[PDB]
Amino acid sequence: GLFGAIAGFLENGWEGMVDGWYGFRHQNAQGTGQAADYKSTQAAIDQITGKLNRLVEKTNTEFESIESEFSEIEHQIGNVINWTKDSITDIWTYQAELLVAMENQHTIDMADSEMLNLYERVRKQLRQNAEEDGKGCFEIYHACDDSCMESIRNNTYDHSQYREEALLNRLNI
Amino acid sequence: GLFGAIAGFLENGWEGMVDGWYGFRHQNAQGTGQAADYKSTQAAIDQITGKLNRLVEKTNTEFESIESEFSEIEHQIGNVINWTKDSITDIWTYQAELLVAMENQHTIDMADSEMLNLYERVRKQLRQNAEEDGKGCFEIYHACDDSCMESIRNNTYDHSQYREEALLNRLNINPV
Amino acid sequence: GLFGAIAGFLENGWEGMVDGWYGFRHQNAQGTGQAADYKSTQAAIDQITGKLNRLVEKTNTEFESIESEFSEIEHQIGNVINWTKDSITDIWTYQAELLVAMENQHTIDMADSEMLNLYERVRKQLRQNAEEDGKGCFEIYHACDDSCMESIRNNTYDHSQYREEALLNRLNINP
Amino acid sequence: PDKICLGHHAVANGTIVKTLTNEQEEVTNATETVESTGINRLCMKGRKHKDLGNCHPIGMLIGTPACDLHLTGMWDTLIERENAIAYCYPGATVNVEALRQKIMESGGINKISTGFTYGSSINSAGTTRACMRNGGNSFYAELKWLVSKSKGQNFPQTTNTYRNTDTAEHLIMWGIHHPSSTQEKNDLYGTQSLSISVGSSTYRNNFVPVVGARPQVNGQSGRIDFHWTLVQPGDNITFSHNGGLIAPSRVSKLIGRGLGIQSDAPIDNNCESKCFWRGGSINTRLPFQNLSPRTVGQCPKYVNRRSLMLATGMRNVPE
Amino acid sequence: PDKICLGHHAVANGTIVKTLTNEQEEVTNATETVESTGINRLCMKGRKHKDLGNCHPIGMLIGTPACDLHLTGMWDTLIERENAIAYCYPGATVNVEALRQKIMESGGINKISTGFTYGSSINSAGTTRACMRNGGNSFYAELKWLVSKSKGQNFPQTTNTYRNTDTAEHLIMWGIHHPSSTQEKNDLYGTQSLSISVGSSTYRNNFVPVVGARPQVNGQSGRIDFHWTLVQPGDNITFSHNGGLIAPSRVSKLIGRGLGIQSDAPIDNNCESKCFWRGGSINTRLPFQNLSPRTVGQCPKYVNRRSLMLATGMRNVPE
Amino acid sequence: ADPDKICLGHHAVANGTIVKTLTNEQEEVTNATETVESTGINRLCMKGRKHKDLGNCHPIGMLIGTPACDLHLTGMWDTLIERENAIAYCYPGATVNVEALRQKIMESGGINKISTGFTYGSSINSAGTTRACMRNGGNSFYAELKWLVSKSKGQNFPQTTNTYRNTDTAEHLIMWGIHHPSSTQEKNDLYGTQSLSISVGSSTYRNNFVPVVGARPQVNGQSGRIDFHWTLVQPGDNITFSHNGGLIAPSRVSKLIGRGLGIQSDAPIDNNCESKCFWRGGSINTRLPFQNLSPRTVGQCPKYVNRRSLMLATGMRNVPE
Ligand SMILES: CC(=O)N[C@@H]1[C@@H](O)[C@H](O[C@@H]2O[C@H](CO[C@]3(C(=O)O)C[C@H](O)[C@@H](NC(C)=O)[C@H]([C@H](O)[C@H](O)CO)O3)[C@H](O)[C@H](O)[C@H]2O)[C@@H](CO)O[C@H]1O
Ligand SMILES: CC(=O)N[C@@H]1[C@@H](O)[C@H](O[C@@H]2O[C@H](CO[C@]3(C(=O)O)C[C@H](O)[C@@H](NC(C)=O)[C@H]([C@H](O)[C@H](O)CO)O3)[C@H](O)[C@H](O)[C@H]2O)[C@@H](CO)O[C@H]1O
Ligand SMILES: CC(=O)N[C@@H]1[C@@H](O)[C@H](O[C@@H]2O[C@H](CO[C@]3(C(=O)O)C[C@H](O)[C@@H](NC(C)=O)[C@H]([C@H](O)[C@H](O)CO)O3)[C@H](O)[C@H](O)[C@H]2O)[C@@H](CO)O[C@H]1O
Ligand SMILES: *[C@@H]1O[C@H](CO)[C@@H](O[C@@H]2O[C@H](CO)[C@@H](O)[C@H](O)[C@H]2NC(C)=O)[C@H](O)[C@H]1NC(C)=O
Ligand SMILES: *[C@@H]1O[C@H](CO)[C@@H](O[C@@H]2O[C@H](CO)[C@@H](O)[C@H](O)[C@H]2NC(C)=O)[C@H](O)[C@H]1NC(C)=O
Ligand SMILES: *[C@@H]1O[C@H](CO)[C@@H](O[C@@H]2O[C@H](CO)[C@@H](O)[C@H](O)[C@H]2NC(C)=O)[C@H](O)[C@H]1NC(C)=O
Ligand SMILES: *[C@@H]1O[C@H](CO)[C@@H](O)[C@H](O)[C@H]1NC(C)=O
Ligand SMILES: *[C@@H]1O[C@H](CO)[C@@H](O)[C@H](O)[C@H]1NC(C)=O
Ligand SMILES: *[C@@H]1O[C@H](CO)[C@@H](O)[C@H](O)[C@H]1NC(C)=O
Ligand SMILES: *[C@@H]1O[C@H](CO)[C@@H](O)[C@H](O)[C@H]1NC(C)=O
Ligand SMILES: *[C@@H]1O[C@H](CO)[C@@H](O)[C@H](O)[C@H]1NC(C)=O
Ligand SMILES: *[C@H]1O[C@H](CO)[C@@H](O)[C@H](O)[C@H]1NC(C)=O
Ligand code: NI
Ligand code: NI
Ligand code: NI
Repeated sequence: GLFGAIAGFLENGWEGMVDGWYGFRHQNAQGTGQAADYKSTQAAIDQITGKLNRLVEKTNTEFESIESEFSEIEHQIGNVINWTKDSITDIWTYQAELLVAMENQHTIDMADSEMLNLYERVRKQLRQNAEEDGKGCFEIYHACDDSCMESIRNNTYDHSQYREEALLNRLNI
Repeated sequence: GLFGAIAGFLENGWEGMVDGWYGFRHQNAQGTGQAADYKSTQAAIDQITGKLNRLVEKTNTEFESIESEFSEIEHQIGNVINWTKDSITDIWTYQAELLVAMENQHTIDMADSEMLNLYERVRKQLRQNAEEDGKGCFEIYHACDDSCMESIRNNTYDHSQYREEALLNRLNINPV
Repeated sequence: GLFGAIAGFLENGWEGMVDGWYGFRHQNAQGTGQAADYKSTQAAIDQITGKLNRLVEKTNTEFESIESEFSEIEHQIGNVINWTKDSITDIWTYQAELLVAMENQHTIDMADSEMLNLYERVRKQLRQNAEEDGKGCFEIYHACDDSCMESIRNNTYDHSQYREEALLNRLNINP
Repeated sequence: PDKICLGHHAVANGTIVKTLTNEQEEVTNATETVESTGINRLCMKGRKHKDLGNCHPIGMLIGTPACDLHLTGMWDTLIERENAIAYCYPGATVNVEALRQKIMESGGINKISTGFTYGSSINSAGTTRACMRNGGNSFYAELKWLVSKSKGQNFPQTTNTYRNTDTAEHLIMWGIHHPSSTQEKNDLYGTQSLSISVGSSTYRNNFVPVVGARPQVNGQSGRIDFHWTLVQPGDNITFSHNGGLIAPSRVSKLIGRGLGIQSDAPIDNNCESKCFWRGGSINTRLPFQNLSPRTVGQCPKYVNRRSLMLATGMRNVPE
Repeated sequence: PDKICLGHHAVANGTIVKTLTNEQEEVTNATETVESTGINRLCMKGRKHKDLGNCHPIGMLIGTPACDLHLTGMWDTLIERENAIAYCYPGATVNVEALRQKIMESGGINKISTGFTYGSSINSAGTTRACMRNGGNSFYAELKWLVSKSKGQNFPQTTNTYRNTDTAEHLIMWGIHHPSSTQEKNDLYGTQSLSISVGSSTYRNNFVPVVGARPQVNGQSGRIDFHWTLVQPGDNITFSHNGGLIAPSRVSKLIGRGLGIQSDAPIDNNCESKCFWRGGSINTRLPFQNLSPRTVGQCPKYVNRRSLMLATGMRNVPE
Repeated sequence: ADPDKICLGHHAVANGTIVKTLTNEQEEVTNATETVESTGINRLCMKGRKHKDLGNCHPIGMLIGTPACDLHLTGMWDTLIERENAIAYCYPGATVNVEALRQKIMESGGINKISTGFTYGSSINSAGTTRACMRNGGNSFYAELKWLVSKSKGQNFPQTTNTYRNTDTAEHLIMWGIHHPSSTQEKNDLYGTQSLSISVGSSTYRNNFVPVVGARPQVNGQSGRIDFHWTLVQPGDNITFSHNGGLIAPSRVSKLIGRGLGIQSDAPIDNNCESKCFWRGGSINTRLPFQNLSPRTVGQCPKYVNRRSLMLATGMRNVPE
């Protein structure tokens, strides 16, 4: 996809993540765990919601009938009307096809971008204390317990706390 | 936003930057300063300008009146005309709504991308001599005077000049 | 461009690359070489192809004539018809202009993104064994022979094999 | 070493949607943009409506028995039913569809007496078995069938003038009787040559009753063809006739605006709606619909598609 | 230090396309979306078609000599040619264009005898030099020119009734002869005042032959004006006349649906097509075309552009 | 020392403007510009146009020659301007397919007139006039027509034949009238007691008319009426009038030349602005692709939309400090 994450360098989605659209799985000495990210999830959802609300905005144009359902219409004018209506219908059918195709393309790619934005945010938090594995994980070069993991998700992880330990491990010096 | 910079990892814009759309602020021993980036600014502006010129391209279709302003129109044909015109108007109103919504989405995101393109360009120039703080700054691990700062903006910064000094500072291996 | 690679930090394209849309050039002790990347090339092409197939989908609406080619049309109704047809034509002309402009913008930027996706994929494979030069190349800090180069293109390059050698070389203090 | 992995959600069964590049793109969720379901009733809540029942709109102006409860009124919504009756005595109206549309576009009808009077050799109370009312021969309520008082006598040369003293235009209708045989024409109007002239400052026309053999409709080989025009404020319209005129006793006045609906769907006074068609009402937030291209009111736009799904989630990438 | 560089392809000469922001964007490849090229032939493969040749559609119903091979038939496609003949004896048809469109919308025509018969003082075999057939004076095949058997005698008061006993509506045409002099009208129909009345349960009308000096057309100062209506299933239509009626010997029945084409392009039975215009056929996968705004069938949409190029590749960035 | 720094950023403004996107109705950006024109010019911008202002002359009056149209019987123009309450008829009456005819004229680039050459025998008076059509303080008539009546009051109008032959290479538009008297006495005075009939016939057109007596309100002091009819005579064709009283005959036919733009508006002419778009209220000069002034415009116009405003972003998201 456009941003390379969803159906990209992330091999698949997580069916087991039911409390959010984006989130984290971790591994440490204590074990493994999962948690959703609220902000990225809301960013995606709010854009979808805003898009849906734009689509309910309706015409306030009152139309009268120009074709009698229960009596004869003179043939020439009837043919003109038919030609006009079918032309209008082809225009609206095409418009709807295009609208949906375009919106869907944008929706998909926007979601991909919000996944990437979360990835990038975490990459920068971790600074020189972790390395990317190419599959969406960050190998963290210091002991990072459940609280430490929480501080990464919560965006309060202070890289300078663990920097020295992490650089030694990254270099083996 | 789509590219994560504007209204993203950059906390806010700079109202004090009036000579460009994108640019740099720095801090060193000599003090602080600000300067606009011409290329990224022009890239954004040229795309907006090109978009505006496309919008002035007008129809050359001459239309006649089919509704007399000053005399009676037979009722059935008048109704057909009204139905047709209001259908056409609904089509054009919808088109204009969509056009503008779509263009605005693209314009906003294009601008975000040009900001990011500048950020990425600088990241790569600086190579191993600096680290990202997550808020759009690069902490530079060597003394970078006003000329050095200019060389980063001017895209003539040679990372190998400062590499040794910078790696020592990044590892905290400076000799006592 | 949107993703910063094509007509961006890549100075130009390769006219000599005729067997793919994206690919690699390398330099090592054995010499230089070129090879196309199949996956990124197919990703781009499949999206273009899918777009073209959507554009062949036609109306199945049968239209009759409402304007006689060979006889007179009464003037008022003829004028109504003309007004209506020219309005419809303006709508379709505008639609076609917009469709193509929009699709072309998307096509161009999608191609840029696939180039970037390949770049990023390689950056992550190489991990701490290489550095970016800003022009689209990765300077690899260990001896990387033709097989090693192939393993990068083939996506089987194991960074841990060369990590120690590469970190030592990266921490070299040069003149 | 320790590890934190980033990811996104997925579902077991996603839904298919179309994009610019892919007709078969799977996403986690999607929602319909084309309404398929209408309400098979006429949703009249909040509308002062008139259900014409078996009365055809044109019958309101001339006063067919079926329209007796619909000779005047006020409404914001007017409902026409299939096989509604316009004519008891067979005939046709000139520019009938234009007239029907005027009525179905109105917000009510008022009636104003012409005040027409006739000399003693005219019988203005002509009736027919074709228009029954209270088990007796009757006639269009708003018209009078003028015939010679004495069978066979020449109908006298007659002049009647309606003067519009209102500040709004009035719609005047009249009929011309076309007999089925010369004997019949002679009985009713005499042997003289018959002619009806109509003239205002804006309108001029002339009509001639014509004898002809014809199939019976409601037991009548005779016909009454109807004509109409608009009389402007302050204008007079003059009928000059010597037999065959079906004269107006009242003229009509279309008041305000209203929405006209053609449907046999039953009225529901508990739902409200802004969109109607032959099959009933359409209440939907969706911008498109595939129920019908013939709708009235404020409606979603008709498209030839069963379904157009709008993605409400990311690409689905299952495990 | 060893090195691997990433890149993309380019070409020496790219093509220009338009985007949202740039009218002059160069890409590696592009393809046309507006069709400029049509086929200058009528592609009739897979179509049971009728080429009317020199026969005008309206001539099919009345039976002009030019239409002798087109009095009945079945087709899914009907082809009208320029300067096709509808009338041998000069005249005109009321609501001609509506009628032409009905025919060009049909999938065939059948003919049903009226069964009209005439007393001995009527000559129903009137012919004219204007309608030749086999080097002899003839007449419209589906009509009969009724005149007095004895020159100058009053044409008798006559009644003819067509009864539609079918389950589908029939289209009935007739003519009214308008003589060029009073002498001529007297010769053909006598000195009496002439009148033709036509009446079904849905239709009523009346016609009067009118003498007038006029230019000759095909050697004839006389005229025959044509009229038509639809007779419903189970209905009777009655002609009441005493001279001047050009009576129907057969009525028509339009069957099914077909596509009507106006073009002089030659037929090609080896290409097939869904789209036609004056100049021939349009076979294209492209969604737009700039050949003509007047097309019929299933066509690409007309746009006022010579070319609109769709990019099929990346930005071209040459070396 | 610890690290120097360089920060990247973008501009912002104190007060941005609101625009709509696909996902947000209320998106703030640094700058935006209107795409829907709200402002028109309340004048008819005629610079660069050879125009004809008909004034109080109605287009149909040009063809028949009403006094009000005396200065508009022929001409050339690329733009034709009709005003409200313009006069078509001096003697009261109506025209068949009047709106079609008006549209033909308002679509033309000029009118020429060609004499029919019609002449009449001694028992016809072809100089009928009326107080309804004044000209120079005297009773007159439509300039392009002749009111034919019997020379001797009460005499039967003679059976008469007049044929116009189009010898041009372009079609001509021929108009004529039928007089409908207000009483039998009047009809007898003018045309005699015979039954009246007017037949018109070319190789393409055939029709017939009958004057009809009827009581009617006076319009411009006249209970009588003259109803007008028209058709097109093709090149090389003849059209023949066959009549014995009641015909208002053409002394000249018309020829519509080229193309022109027809405007209905009472806005005053300004010969200093130029424009391609007009409506009832005046002119529309704008580069913008849309407008909300009126759905009834003529010429090359922006498309009408039911929106007060649709703002197009000309800058990035505004993110103030
Ligand atoms: C009460 C009465 O006078 N006659 C009864 C008949 O109505 C009924 O048979 C019907 O007669 C029809 C023709 O007769 C009328 C009519 O329309 O009913 C009689 C009207 O009085 C007469 N109206 C006027 C104003 O003259 C009217 C008129 O002449 C014609 O409609 C003109 O075309 O004709 C017709 O034959 C029907 O088929 C029939 O139902 C009989 C039944 O036996 O009873 C009578 O008492
Ligand atoms: C009786 C006859 O045929 N006499 C010969 C004339 O035809 C001819 O003079 C020409 O007459 C022309 C009209 O002739 C017909 C026709 O259309 O062919 C003759 C038809 O039999 C007659 N048909 C009927 C049903 O009455 C028909 C009809 O009266 C009129 O068309 C009605 O408008 O007329 C035509 O007017 C020519 O312009 C005229 O010169 C002369 C000279 O050749 O010879 C006669 O023996
Ligand atoms: C001054 C003069 O010539 N005649 C005076 C009469 O006009 C006047 O009677 C009035 O007549 C009015 C209609 O008169 C005309 C007209 O239209 O002006 C007179 C025209 O010469 C006559 N033209 C022709 C070609 O016939 C014309 C025509 O007959 C009718 O319009 C046909 O409908 O009529 C008008 O009706 C007034 O109401 C009437 O009083 C008399 C007084 O009796 O004095 C004359 O000097
Ligand atoms: C205009 O289109 C309508 C709808 O397609 C036509 O009405 C149909 O006509 C067919 C005959 O081909 C009938 O069997 C159907 O019952 C009609 N359907 C509806 C919904 O009315 C109509 O005939 C067309 N008018 C003209 C003049 O072509
Ligand atoms: C077609 O639409 C126009 C515009 O809505 C209608 O114009 C109105 O006409 C009446 C005259 O009978 C006026 O009282 C209104 O004020 C007009 N409004 C405007 C804005 O012009 C017109 O009536 C419609 N025609 C039909 C046949 O319904
Ligand atoms: C409707 O438009 C058609 C097509 O433009 C007009 O037909 C043209 O008439 C012009 C005269 O101005 C001629 O130059 C061409 O020969 C015609 N073109 C074609 C393709 O037929 C037609 O006149 C218009 N009808 C009305 C009533 O304005
Ligand atoms: C799918 O889409 C609609 C609209 O967003 C929503 O109402 C529904 O709850 C969604 N289903 C999910 C999230 O499973
Ligand atoms: C038509 O005529 C037949 C035979 O006379 C008759 O039985 C039928 O009822 C008539 N149909 C009508 C009058 O509609
Ligand atoms: C905003 O944009 C318009 C159109 O590009 C431009 O003319 C105007 O100068 C701009 N306004 C400001 C305040 O920059
Ligand atoms: C209508 O009649 C009255 C007198 O009854 C008259 O005063 C008025 O002027 C007439 N109106 C017209 C338009 O003739
Ligand atoms: C008009 O009349 C002349 C008289 O000789 C004739 O030559 C010409 O052909 C006629 N035009 C026709 C019949 O179109
Ligand atoms: C674009 O040009 C290529 C040559 O690379 C050609 O084969 C192809 O037909 C063109 N594009 C498409 C979509 O066919
Ligand atoms: Ni049709
Ligand atoms: Ni209306
Ligand atoms: Ni036109």
